[PDB]
Amino acid sequence: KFVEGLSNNKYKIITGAWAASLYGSWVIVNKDPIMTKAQKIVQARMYAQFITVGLLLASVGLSMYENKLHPNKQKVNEMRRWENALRVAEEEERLEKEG
Amino acid sequence: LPPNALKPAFGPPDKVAAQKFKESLMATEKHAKDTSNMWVKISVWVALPAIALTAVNTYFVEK
Repeated sequence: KFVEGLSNNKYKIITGAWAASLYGSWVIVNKDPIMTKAQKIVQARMYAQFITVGLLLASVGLSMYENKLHPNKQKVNEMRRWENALRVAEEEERLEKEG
Repeated sequence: LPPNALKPAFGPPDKVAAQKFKESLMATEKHAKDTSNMWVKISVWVALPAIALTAVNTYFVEK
């Protein structure tokens, strides 16, 4: 139901989730200060991209959760585009024959 | 021979920002030991059970 509705927002949610994981892990790594700021940045970033690559293999898991919905896309709405581009040539051909 | 060459150039040595320098000098040691402990813990509990699962995935595709 919801699955493709935010699975074409797929690579726009995971970069936001990366930014969320780094800028959220930043306060948890910065609340206990004795390291210099660079070590806090590299450890928060080290956690955050483990999160984004785990979420990205969950991304391919969703990708084949989701297209047992309708098989063989990358063409079955080039079907859509070409089918109504076709008979929108039809809508012009008629009333230039009869207009 | 200048007259004023032998007077001290700094005056009083500060005693709390030397102690605070030395406690940070000896506290980043203890925190670095604990940080190294938990990071070898992470690097062997997570990183080698990652190469251990992807080498068996890539041997199949290298075949």
